[PDB]
Amino acid sequence: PRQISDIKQFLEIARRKDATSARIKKNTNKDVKFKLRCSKYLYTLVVADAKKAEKLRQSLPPDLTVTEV
Amino acid sequence: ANLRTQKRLAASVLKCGKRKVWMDPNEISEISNANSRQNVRKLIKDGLVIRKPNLMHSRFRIRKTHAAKRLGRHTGYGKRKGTAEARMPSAVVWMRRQRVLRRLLRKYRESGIDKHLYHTLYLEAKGNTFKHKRALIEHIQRAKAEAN
Amino acid sequence: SNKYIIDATAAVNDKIFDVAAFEKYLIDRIKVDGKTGNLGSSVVVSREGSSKIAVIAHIDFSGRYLKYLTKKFLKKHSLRDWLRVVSTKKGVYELRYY
Amino acid sequence: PSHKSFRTKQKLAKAARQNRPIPQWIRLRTGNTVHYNMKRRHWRRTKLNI
RNA sequence: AAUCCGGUUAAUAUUCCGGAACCAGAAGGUGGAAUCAACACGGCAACGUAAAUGAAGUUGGAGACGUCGGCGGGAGCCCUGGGAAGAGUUCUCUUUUCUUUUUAACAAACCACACCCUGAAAUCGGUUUAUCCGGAGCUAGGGUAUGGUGUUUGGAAGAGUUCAGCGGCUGAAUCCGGUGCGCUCUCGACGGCCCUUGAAAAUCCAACGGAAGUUGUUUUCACAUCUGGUCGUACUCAUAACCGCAGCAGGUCUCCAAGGUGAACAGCCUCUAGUUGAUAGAACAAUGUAGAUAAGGGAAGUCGGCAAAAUGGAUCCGUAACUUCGGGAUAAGGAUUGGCUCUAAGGGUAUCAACUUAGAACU
Repeated sequence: PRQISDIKQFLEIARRKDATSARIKKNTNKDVKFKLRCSKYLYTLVVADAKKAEKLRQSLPPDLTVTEV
Repeated sequence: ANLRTQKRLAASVLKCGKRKVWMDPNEISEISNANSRQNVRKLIKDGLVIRKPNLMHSRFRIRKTHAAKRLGRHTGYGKRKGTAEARMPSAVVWMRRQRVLRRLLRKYRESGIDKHLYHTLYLEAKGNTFKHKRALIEHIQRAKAEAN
Repeated sequence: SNKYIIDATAAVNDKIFDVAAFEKYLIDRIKVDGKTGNLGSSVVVSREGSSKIAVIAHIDFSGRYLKYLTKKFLKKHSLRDWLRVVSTKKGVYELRYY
Repeated sequence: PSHKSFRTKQKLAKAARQNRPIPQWIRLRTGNTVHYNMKRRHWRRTKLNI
């Protein structure tokens, strides 16, 4: 698995056709994990900020399959 | 009647030994009906199959006697079954001693004895002198004080 | 600083144990620094309402020890069979039947 | 052992198939003189020796 | 060449299921990099960087290597101080006794004996447990390389585990640390030993060489794309699955290895796991097999001290003839040993960690 530290990188990989699905994981420390299943790697972005979390979630392309915890 | 198959399944499902598996002796008919791992899991959920706690192996006596032995108990000639070299090797004692003397030795050099004194008090430290850290200290105190 | 509850609402409803036994047994057998009777200002038991046992401790002092002391006098009063101590929330215990 | 050759498993498979009782309708045939399998083998008692 | 975790069956799992990777091969594609100063730059250097053409030929490396001994590092285990969940105990005592407190491959970032640079060292210094090192450049100072079974994060808490409810579901917890002549494995740097010096090859990489060579050329760079046959796979591996004619007290290679006592993988006892299997019952006659003990004597027994007994650990004292000088030697002979309350030293940064010896009483 790969960790992505850049939000726009996460969007770019999500835009790429190899992206298959996305998971949003809400942890007990109010930190969210945006995980993106690609052909080769599970790309994970750890967003500790709430406001950046849902603007990213609405930033995700509508065609992509986003799934709850 | 026979519940050997049920016991082997219960041990595997509960992740313990068959010695730790307990079946309600008043539910033999329903346990015998349970023939799969789904059935055994349902029995464990219902409480008809229980993993028993481990046997008791308390270390209370062991902790108490080790607390006694650190103060100097049970350490007389009537309790020593190995040689002095076996119970505490002289190689370990001298290796610890050399490390202690050398660490303090270069500590004084970096603090401010010099190179010549450090080189003299080192071959002497290797030469079985300075039986402990205090003895090396007193030698350092008398050295360079008789000189100055 | 740290704050603990021992709920006994079922006990006081059914006359199982009373406040006097709760308070006196706690005071008598709280092992603060290995001694009893030295509660001082560090550990004070200040019950509110006739259903609670509240212990305020200014030092590390475990709810497991509260559960320890509770189970002691349930055994002394010889009805541990019908009463057990269960934790509900952080530092709060209470008494359950079968 | 667990490590087998394919040739061994074939011989073992045929040995297993030949180590079976006789069908019952064989015993009812006209002119039948066969009642029980005279070539039966047990795994402890007789070895295949392959 | 390259696979891990969790789950799953009545019986199969590194093979299935879920999730997460990896290897090799192949083609072209996308993004970037070199190039009209054809085949990149930086660093005094060790060498570094995401790339950075290299034919024939030659050469080098890896693969690829004994055994022993201590030393240091890591991992698991053991041990341990608190917290939290249940559970055992509770005449009395015990802020306790026990259990559960878990984190894989893989991915990224991070991390100091050899080497380099300045400088020139005797009043010689540096330094290991172990005496090696230095005008063939020490010490010191600053660098380079090697780099996980380390740390931080992804995987990944949603899993697994523990508990509390509800009729599959809902709540919690799954925490913060220590320690070592400990154990197993492993790694590092060394030391010893040999009239003993302790495999090959397939594969893989590199160098030297310089053939070729506005578009076009290259690109061991980052990405996506596709594929991976055949056979083995149950189970036993043994006081019942093997070989001894047998469900035979025999034999048959090897891996894992908890706590206490103790020098110890000894014996004895226990935890996990496993088993409670080996015709039974009742009686205690002779003889027997297997263990014990015996007054006084102490080898009178016997072919012969055969069997048995006696001695035995550790500490201190003491130790002959003889000798190939190495031994003899634990020679022979003496003394001492519990429990408990104490001090005395021996380490690390006022304070922490750790068994190891010397006494002193009292009993």
